[PDB]
Amino acid sequence: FGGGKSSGFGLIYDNLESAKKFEPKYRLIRNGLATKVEKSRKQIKERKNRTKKIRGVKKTKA
Amino acid sequence: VHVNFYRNYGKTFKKPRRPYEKERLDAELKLVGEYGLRCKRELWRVQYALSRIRNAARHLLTLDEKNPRRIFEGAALLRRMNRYGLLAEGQDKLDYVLALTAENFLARRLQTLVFKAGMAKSIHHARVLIRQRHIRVGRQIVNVPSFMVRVESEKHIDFSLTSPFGGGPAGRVKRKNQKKA
Amino acid sequence: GSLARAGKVRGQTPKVAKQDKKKQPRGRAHKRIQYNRRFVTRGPNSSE
Amino acid sequence: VRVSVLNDALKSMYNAEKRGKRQVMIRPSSKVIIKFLIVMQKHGYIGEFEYVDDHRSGKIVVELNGRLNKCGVISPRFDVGVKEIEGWTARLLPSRQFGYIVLTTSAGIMDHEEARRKNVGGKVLGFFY
Amino acid sequence: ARGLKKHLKRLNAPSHWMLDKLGGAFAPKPSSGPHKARECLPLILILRNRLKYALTYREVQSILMQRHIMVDGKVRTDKTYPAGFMDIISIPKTGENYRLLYDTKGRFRLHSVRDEDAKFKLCKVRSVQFGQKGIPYLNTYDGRTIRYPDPLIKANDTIKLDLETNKIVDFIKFDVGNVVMVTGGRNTGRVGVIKNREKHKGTFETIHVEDAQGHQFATRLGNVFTIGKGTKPWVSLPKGKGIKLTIIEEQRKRDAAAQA
Amino acid sequence: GKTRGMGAGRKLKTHRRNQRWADKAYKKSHLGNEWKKPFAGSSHAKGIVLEKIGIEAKQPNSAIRKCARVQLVKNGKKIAAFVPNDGCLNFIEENDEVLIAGFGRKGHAVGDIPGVRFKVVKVSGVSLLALFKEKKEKPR
RNA sequence: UAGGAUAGGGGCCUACCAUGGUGGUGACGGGUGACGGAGAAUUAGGGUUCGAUUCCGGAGAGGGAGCCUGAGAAACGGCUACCACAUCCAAGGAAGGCAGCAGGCGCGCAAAUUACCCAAUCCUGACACGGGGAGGUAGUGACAAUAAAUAACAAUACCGGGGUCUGGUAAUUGGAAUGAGUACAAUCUAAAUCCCUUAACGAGGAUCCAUUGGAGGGCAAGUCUGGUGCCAGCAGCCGCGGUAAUUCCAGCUCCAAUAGCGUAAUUUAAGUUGUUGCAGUUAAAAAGCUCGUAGUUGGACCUUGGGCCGCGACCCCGUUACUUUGAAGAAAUUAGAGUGCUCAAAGCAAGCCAUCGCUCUGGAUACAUUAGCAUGGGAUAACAUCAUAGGA
Ligand SMILES: [K+]
Ligand SMILES: [K+]
Ligand SMILES: [K+]
Ligand SMILES: [K+]
Ligand SMILES: [K+]
Ligand SMILES: [K+]
Ligand SMILES: [Mg+2]
Ligand SMILES: [Mg+2]
Ligand SMILES: [Mg+2]
Ligand SMILES: [Mg+2]
Ligand SMILES: [Mg+2]
Ligand SMILES: [Mg+2]
Ligand SMILES: [Mg+2]
Ligand SMILES: [Mg+2]
Ligand SMILES: [Mg+2]
Ligand SMILES: [Mg+2]
Ligand SMILES: [Mg+2]
Ligand SMILES: [Mg+2]
Ligand SMILES: [Mg+2]
Ligand SMILES: [Mg+2]
Ligand SMILES: [Mg+2]
Ligand SMILES: [Mg+2]
Ligand SMILES: [Mg+2]
Ligand SMILES: [Mg+2]
Repeated sequence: FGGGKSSGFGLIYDNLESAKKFEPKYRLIRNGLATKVEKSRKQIKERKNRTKKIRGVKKTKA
Repeated sequence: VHVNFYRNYGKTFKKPRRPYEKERLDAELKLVGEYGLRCKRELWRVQYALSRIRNAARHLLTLDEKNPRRIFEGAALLRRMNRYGLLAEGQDKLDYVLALTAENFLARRLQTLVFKAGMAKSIHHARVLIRQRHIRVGRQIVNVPSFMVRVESEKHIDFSLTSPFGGGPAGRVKRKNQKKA
Repeated sequence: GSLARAGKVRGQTPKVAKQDKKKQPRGRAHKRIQYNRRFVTRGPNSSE
Repeated sequence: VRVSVLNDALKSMYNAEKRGKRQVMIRPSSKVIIKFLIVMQKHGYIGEFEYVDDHRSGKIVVELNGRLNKCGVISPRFDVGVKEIEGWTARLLPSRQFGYIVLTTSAGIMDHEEARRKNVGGKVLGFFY
Repeated sequence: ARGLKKHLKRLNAPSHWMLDKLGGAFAPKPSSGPHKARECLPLILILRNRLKYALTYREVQSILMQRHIMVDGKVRTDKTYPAGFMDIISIPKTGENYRLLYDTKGRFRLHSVRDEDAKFKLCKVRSVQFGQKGIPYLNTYDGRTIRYPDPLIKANDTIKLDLETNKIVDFIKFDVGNVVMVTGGRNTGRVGVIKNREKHKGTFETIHVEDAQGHQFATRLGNVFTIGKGTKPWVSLPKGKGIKLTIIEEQRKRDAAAQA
Repeated sequence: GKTRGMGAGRKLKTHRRNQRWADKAYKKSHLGNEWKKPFAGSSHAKGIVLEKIGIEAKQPNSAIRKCARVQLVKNGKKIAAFVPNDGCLNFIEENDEVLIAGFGRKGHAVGDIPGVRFKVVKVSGVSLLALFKEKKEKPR
């Protein structure tokens, strides 16, 4: 309040492989080290139920 | 369950039992005008805080001077009253805590102390100055006029560095006027 | 009884418009005005 | 019948003190009344008292000095812990500066201040101030 | 309910965990293991809330799945593993070893220990009796069974266990005059010597303990843990040395520290 | 006198239990007859305007109070509800929704109006105060 | 008593046997708009009322009943049947259970989006990875709660008061100030959004316009003006209204609270339920009188003095209440220690000259009836005895 100063948290990884293994995906996406896969959770749920109604390899075609 | 349901909250004031008593209305208005209060609730909450402090002090006075709770909690209460400027140095007893009035608490507001420090021409000018973000306590600007100022923070009440009265740039009114000129 | 006279007087009363007056300060300033009037200056509404 | 001899003793003393009498006779006598009278005498609220042996329940003749405002019993003898002494004194005593509540404790019959000094609770006999 | 509870509501968590009220709806329910759920400190708490190595649940999982944490010499990957009193927590990458002891306020504190001192724990004997084949066996309050114990060892004894070899290297008989630490109740974390043992038939047994400065306290037998033969404990103690302080003396210490 | 013995707790408690029924407020609360009232323990009730009526005031006063006869919807009970605010009877029509409330004395009749403990507060979803002050209009 | 059954005790069930068991210290029955508790409101003390709801315990999944699987279910987002509803049908059948989340009818005085997400907390699986309407995020949301704008200053003019000095007044006259709002951007965030921060913009009748109730008394404020005229209406109560209405309908003015305020069970007020603490001659209230069981209440009496050392001590196989101390009595709530979320309601954080780190950082303590366990005390009191002591 009143400006002039800010506080936050910072991590510095010793190497890029450590970061890609320990860092949460959203922060990597923020830093450009990963891509945001655009999905709808609800659509996944509906497709999962519809496919659970089916048996075999024909599940993928439903 | 919602975790937010566990956050505590409480009321800061009570309304008077008798709403239309001349003497009480006059006394409240006198205090409000003397300290530039926005309504009676600002004085009622100060009375509420004084009531809780007084009740605590009275309850330790009704205990032995060797009761380890009275030694501990009375020391804490005296520390809190000396910290906020409500008690002098000679007044180093729980008895003097019972003698405190709402005037003592109202005198420690940032509005009152800004007015008495010479930074403002009136108590109301002090109120607007604080609400306009021109006042900082230490390095922290305070826009809350009911701010209770400690004695260690009294000498650090100063104009904000971002304010036109504290070395900052001119406000939008002045700048617009010079741009017109 | 007879319900025909419901609204008699309020319908008979001639309509008088409210004067467009200045607003009074609102909040702390209003308390300042009241404090000045009754502390630095017959009842408050005496017909003098 | 006589249910509490202490009540009769204290009420007779109170009536005599109000009447301005300088001597009051107590009958029957009992160890609790002599123990209450000793507390009273120790705090200076009465003078000499004399136990008269009649080969029965005795008699006590007490000198009165005009310093009594009231003495009475509490019936029943409610159990009073050390922590409830404050509430009892607020209920029965004129001020926190004067007055005494008499307790019967396993450490003896004593006033409430002395009960606090030894941290002993008990039962309330009465009061005087 | 129709079976075991899998969730611990955060309000219902042990108070010595010092979990905050608004951190979530849930607390880590300790897994079954050597110590009781209400008397343990789970590994996730040690790693995230105490040592600050991890910042989240998932980060605790990442640390533990790297096999970086050994509890009493053995790698644990369960986050809710119930680490308890006298347990050795070692991280053989930073080279640090911790003994889970109690501070005088009843809260588990990670006490740094030397490499040699991390080679043993102290266990309290729960019972001695004959197992199958008539073989004598010992069991402790931290879930260990030791066969062929020393016949001089009885119930309520404290045995010194070498984690490397998994044998009793020494033991202490529960006697009057031995320094003890209270592990349960309001005197948890208090250290003193036993002055007398008051026994009552058919009910719990009361132990009278007096600390070094002379304060006397009493607690049940199930809450007493012998830590040394005589007045010298076998392990190192936290900074308080088991000497509980009244709030007045704590305020005195705070005032002195602020004045300095 | 009254019983004072240390062992007479039951006597005192039973006597207080029996004597509390003499107090009118206690017996009104704990008899269960308030569930047989038209409102059945609720602050407000809705009802149908059956017919507009005018009932005379008490003896000292001379006025026609112009109440309304309302059939409640929750239980079908017919009540008489007063219509305050001069001229508000014209906002009341037969077969029109009204929200009734208590007349302020807890089922006791109020003022010079005999036998009326209910007032009309809202008609057709619009408060009577708004219609009096012309802040809103009654829907058609 | 002996079996059977059960994971195991047990009339849990069976066979035989006996006649018991509970009850004015209220059994049994009835009512509850009764889930219990932690707790909540109000409280000088004592108390009164509430406790569906996020923590603990219990119970149910339309109503009953019965089961399979399984370590764990008499499971219902498992099955079987009946009752009640009810869906699709090609009439042959088939499928059911929102008191999960959202949403919809209905009921009502009375209560939100058919949103996003596993990033947090944590749980679960073969599992570091999947999943989670748990849970979180946003939306609606004057339930409730916290802080806090709607102006400040100066000069003229007036009124003043104390010519001068100093005060209050004006849609006067002036420049200052600023956030409501808008918005670059950054920050926020799982992604967004809000907040915090901040360019540019953003006040004069600063229309960037505060309301809700009142003005006879209770009870603060008008015996101003117009209208109505026992009508209309107001009025919690007392009352007002019939031509001069301090009360109705209005205008003006004033008053209270104020971003709030009005209206329609419970606490206080109520010492009008009274244990503390009320009454009973005449206001309501001593049975017509006496006996009498239970209950309640019960006279006095028993190791005291004394000194010494030194407030402790010294010397000359009956109970219980009561009291003292200790251990327990979840957390949250309450009280309370610390701590400048800008204040505050909060939260359980944080602080340190700036530190590749440190302060073992903190994350106290008190309260907690009754009943239970243990320690000391024996004055008071209760019960049991208490001249075959026939004692040793
Ligand atoms: K169960
Ligand atoms: K069985
Ligand atoms: K049997
Ligand atoms: K299974
Ligand atoms: K998650
Ligand atoms: K997982
Ligand atoms: Mg059997
Ligand atoms: Mg029910
Ligand atoms: Mg409940
Ligand atoms: Mg219900
Ligand atoms: Mg609900
Ligand atoms: Mg539950
Ligand atoms: Mg079930
Ligand atoms: Mg249903
Ligand atoms: Mg079922
Ligand atoms: Mg379902
Ligand atoms: Mg289920
Ligand atoms: Mg405005
Ligand atoms: Mg008045
Ligand atoms: Mg008027
Ligand atoms: Mg009376
Ligand atoms: Mg008569
Ligand atoms: Mg009479
Ligand atoms: Mg006696």
